[PDB]
Amino acid sequence: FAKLVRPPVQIYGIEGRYATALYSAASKQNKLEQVEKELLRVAQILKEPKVAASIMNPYVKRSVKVKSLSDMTAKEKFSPLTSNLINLLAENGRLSSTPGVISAFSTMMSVHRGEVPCSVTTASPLDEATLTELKTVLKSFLSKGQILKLEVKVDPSIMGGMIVRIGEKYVDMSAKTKIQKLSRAMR
Amino acid sequence: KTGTAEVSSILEERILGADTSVDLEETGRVLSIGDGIARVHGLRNVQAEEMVEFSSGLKGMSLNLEPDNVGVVVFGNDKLIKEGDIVKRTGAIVDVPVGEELLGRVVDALGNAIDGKGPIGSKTRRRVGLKAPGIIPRISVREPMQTGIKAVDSLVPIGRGQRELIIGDRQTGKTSIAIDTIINQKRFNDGTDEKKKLYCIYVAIGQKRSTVAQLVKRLTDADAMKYTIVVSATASDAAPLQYLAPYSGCSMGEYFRDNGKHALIIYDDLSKQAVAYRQMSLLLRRPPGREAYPGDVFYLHSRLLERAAKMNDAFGGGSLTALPVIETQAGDVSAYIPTNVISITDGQIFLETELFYKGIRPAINVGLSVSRVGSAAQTRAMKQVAGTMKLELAQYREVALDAATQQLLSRGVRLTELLKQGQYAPMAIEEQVAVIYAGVRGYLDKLEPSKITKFENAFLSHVISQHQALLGKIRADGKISEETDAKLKEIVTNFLAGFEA
Amino acid sequence: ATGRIVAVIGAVVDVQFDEGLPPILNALEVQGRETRLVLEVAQHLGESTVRTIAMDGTEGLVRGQKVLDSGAPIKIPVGPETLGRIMNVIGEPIDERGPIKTKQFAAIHAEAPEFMEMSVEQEILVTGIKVVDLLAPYAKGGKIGLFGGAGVGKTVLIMELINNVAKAHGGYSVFAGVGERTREGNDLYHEMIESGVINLKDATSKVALVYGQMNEPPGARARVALTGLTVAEYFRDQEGQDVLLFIDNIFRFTQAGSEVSALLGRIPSAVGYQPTLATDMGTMQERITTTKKGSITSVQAIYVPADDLTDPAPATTFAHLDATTVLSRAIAELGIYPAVDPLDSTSRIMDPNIVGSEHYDVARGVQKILQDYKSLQDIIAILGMDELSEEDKLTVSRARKIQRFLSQPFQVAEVFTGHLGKLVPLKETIKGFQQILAGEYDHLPEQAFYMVGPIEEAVAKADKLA
Ligand SMILES: Nc1ncnc2c1ncn2[C@@H]1O[C@H](COP(=O)(O)OP(=O)(O)OP(=O)(O)O)[C@@H](O)[C@H]1O
Ligand SMILES: Nc1ncnc2c1ncn2[C@@H]1O[C@H](COP(=O)(O)OP(=O)(O)O)[C@@H](O)[C@H]1O
Ligand SMILES: [Mg+2]
Ligand SMILES: [Mg+2]
Repeated sequence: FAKLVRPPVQIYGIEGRYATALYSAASKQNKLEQVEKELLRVAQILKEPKVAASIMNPYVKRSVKVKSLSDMTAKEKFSPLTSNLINLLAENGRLSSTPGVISAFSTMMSVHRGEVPCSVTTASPLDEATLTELKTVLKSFLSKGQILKLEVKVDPSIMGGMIVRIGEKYVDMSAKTKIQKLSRAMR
Repeated sequence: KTGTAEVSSILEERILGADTSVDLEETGRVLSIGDGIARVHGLRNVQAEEMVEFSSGLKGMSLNLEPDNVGVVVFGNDKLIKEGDIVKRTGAIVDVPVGEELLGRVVDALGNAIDGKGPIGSKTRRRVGLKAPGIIPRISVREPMQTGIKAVDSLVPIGRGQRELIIGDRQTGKTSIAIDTIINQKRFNDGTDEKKKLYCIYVAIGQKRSTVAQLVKRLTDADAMKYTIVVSATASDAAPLQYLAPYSGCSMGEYFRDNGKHALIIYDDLSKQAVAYRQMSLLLRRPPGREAYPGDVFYLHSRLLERAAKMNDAFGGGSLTALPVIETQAGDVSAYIPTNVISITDGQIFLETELFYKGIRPAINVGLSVSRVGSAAQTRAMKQVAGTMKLELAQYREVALDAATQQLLSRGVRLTELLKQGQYAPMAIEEQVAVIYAGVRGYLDKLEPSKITKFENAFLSHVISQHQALLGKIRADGKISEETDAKLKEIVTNFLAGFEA
Repeated sequence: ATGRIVAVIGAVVDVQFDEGLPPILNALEVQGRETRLVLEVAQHLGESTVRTIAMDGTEGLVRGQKVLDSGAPIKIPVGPETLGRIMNVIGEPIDERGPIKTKQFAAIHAEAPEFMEMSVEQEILVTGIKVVDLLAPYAKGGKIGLFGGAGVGKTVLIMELINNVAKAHGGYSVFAGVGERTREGNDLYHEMIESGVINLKDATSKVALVYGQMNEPPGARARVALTGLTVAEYFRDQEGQDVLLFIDNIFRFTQAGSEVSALLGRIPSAVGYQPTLATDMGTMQERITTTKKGSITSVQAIYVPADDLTDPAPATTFAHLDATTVLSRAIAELGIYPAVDPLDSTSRIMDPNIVGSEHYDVARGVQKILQDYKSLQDIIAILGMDELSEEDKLTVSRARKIQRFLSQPFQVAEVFTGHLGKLVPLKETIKGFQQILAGEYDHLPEQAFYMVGPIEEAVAKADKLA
């Protein structure tokens, strides 16, 4: 066999085996951005009631579900290596798991420029000066030249503090400083 | 549901264009290896039970065809194989070299020499997975196959085409019956009557390698390696090489049977084959049964011992005799394997481990040894005398100062000591019929029991010399007439007057 | 409809069709072989795919071979023209005498007779053997078992029942060999020629033979007992005659279903058999019945593996029999042939109405003196004979002659010992067990009762050892 390039995330499952085998063929020949723009439009053209039907319907055949898809991917835009991918998903019966392969590929291609975003879950949204200060100290923490994305969630069960995660780091300044008052009891 | 060939090394061949410089019709790769079988991807024109060849030089059998892969049973060790190899398709069912030009060699189970005498020089190849002959071509046995042992040839007679078991515990004299059968054929293979010639095959399964080597000397010492083949898969060989050892051994005997010759094969032993088929079955995750055996152990030994048959006169007239060996654990003749083979073969021979300790050798249990179809095919000279000894060995067995008890307890011990025999001394047929004559006609009833092994070695050594031309009419005419037994009365009663007590 | 072979795993071939899915139990024909490979549809797996079971060796099958649907189940030639011939599993002549020429063809998988067709007649089939006349008598038109280990006499006995019952019969006979020695099947064909039962010049033959032996694949031993059954349904239904049906051995039908049940993808039940073990034996065994048109008298021969009568294969066939003859080896070691267990042999017609009030009373006195002897063997073995009573030195001294009087020299075993084969009538095996249970013969040794016919030869033997 030949060797294959390793993705920087390395997820597992029956959907990770198809997002890795495409990443080992599109990192070769330098086509990692052409497939991504194609894959974000094949997600749109599957979820139509003419086409979402008779792909999960088990009583058609294997071969005529290929021919109804071998011309659909040929006429509109595509003749890359990715036309073999839809041809291979329909042979193995794995055409149902096609949103699983696409959604895995975006995060596998995200990490080529992405940052595994944060989670600040404290309270109601605050003023602008508090937001820009955390966005300009977390930029000092990545040290990788990548413009970090972030999400904010509202959870009032934390009393007055906030929890912050950077990837897989998870600092903590929250109501667990009230649970640290067992030193008055357990001593 | 994850698929064997859903791995990324095979999806990449498909997702990067359907590649042209891979064959995928006569050659394939190896995906995994280590439990015996290998998972070969490709090879889309392979047959079932077709021998393939690895890149290391190992043969392998195509056992199990699937829509993704092929499962190849590997002959020999599986250290030499690596994931990512390339396996070639031979194009033929598993077959072995066979012919007249093998008499005198020591091969392994695949048909390669391991005696260091160069190639074999064969021209024909027969398969190992052929079927037995049907109901029409067979016929009942009629020619006798001599053994040279005084306990076997007169109490459980064998015939050319009859299966016969040899069953006993360890170190009871199992192999030493099978060796004296091969040395006894020296008198027939070196003669002019071609209709009585008989070849031999020995199959050694799971034995030690240093016990086969001390066996081929003993055959060469007695001029018995010029009509004998030996197949050998010893205890250090892999498990598929012990499973396919009796099939390649029987396919070399099927050549002589279909071409008018008579053969003989000794499997030694079929116990260690069934513990090798157990290993390949449980390593394929099959449901075990009694004693953790697979469900088709009966198919293993029936499809092998059904080939040993005798063809009719319109098919050539040859034969094939088998003599398998089963080892029991402490006299257990009610276990799973020694009952699957009693319900196949046409009789038994029992070797007791508690008569081998008392000094009776060969320790043949005369009560439990039977031979059904081979009783009608024996010499009328032997049937005229051994039909009487069958009666007195029965009357000795019920009585185990009274009247009608101390008469049979006297004769019944002189016939037990008459049936002892030294190692590697195969007697002829017409020399047996004089020694069994003196023990059943009532001549040695007066002697002491300890001085009767001395008596047989003195009477035979002289009548072979001074009455040699008068003994040949027993073997030539094949019977004891009214002139021979009146002549035989004077030979013994003149020798007892000269035999110093 | 044509299909492509997709997977070959042992003796189970997978086939994918493209149109026209054939229903279950249909036969298929493989294209491109020298001989005739015929399959048998067993499951539907979805995605237009069946799973078959092959009736011959599957050596040499390429993934992509073409297979042709026959459109119907396996049909064999049936009629009176199949008498005196030999047939294999799929009904081809294997006796090199030409093709079997009949007019109609019958499928293998037929359904059972209904509830309103069962006849309730009971009679007695007198054989001539002292043990099975007295303690477990045989009924005409009912099933008969023969249990035993490996080497006790399940075939020396079944070739004696052919010699006594089937030779003097007026009807037809069918032998079906399922998994036995092929040299034994040659001897049966070559003894019926000399005795005139099968004739090769004219059309007065009386027995057909069906054979699938031990060298056959597992798919061909699991379906040959249905073939020797379908031959004997024409001679009952469409002719109205009294047939005989000897099957030997019927355990190989059960064993060869477990060899193929692992390859079909099932969870296995107890000691290693298939899960559907008692569902498909009752489907086979409820086609051998005496209905309102004719009488099938089946004499089966069942194998007990490792001498264990609690194994699920010889312990689910006990609910399908009328008589029962359990052979044992521990009686056969002492030299008592046939080695029939007296206290384990049962019968259904043993009832004081049908066999009488005199047959029923002597037959229950024999099972009483042989059970009390069985409860003293734990004491005689330790404390010897001199520790019993005086009245209990008479139960022992009488049961040791009834045991030896249940021995008989058979007719087919003349070439074993050289003794003459003896036959007794039913009225004289009642008189022999009255003059022993009463005490008329308390002046004879036990060995004078050994291997004789009726009671008159016992006193003609004790004068020799005088
Ligand atoms: N007729 C005989 N007289 C004296 N000794 C004998 C005789 N036959 C065999 N023996 C002795 O028995 C020994 C073992 O015999 P043999 O090799 O046949 O046993 P075995 O059952 O083959 O052993 P295993 O099966 O465990 O290898 C031999 O060394 C031999 O000396
Ligand atoms: N009536 C009898 N007299 C002498 N020997 C017998 C008798 N019945 C059975 N036997 C012995 O029991 C054995 C039974 O073997 P057989 O009937 O051929 O096969 P199975 O193992 O199926 O019983 C035979 O070897 C035979 O020697
Ligand atoms: Mg040995
Ligand atoms: Mg039998």
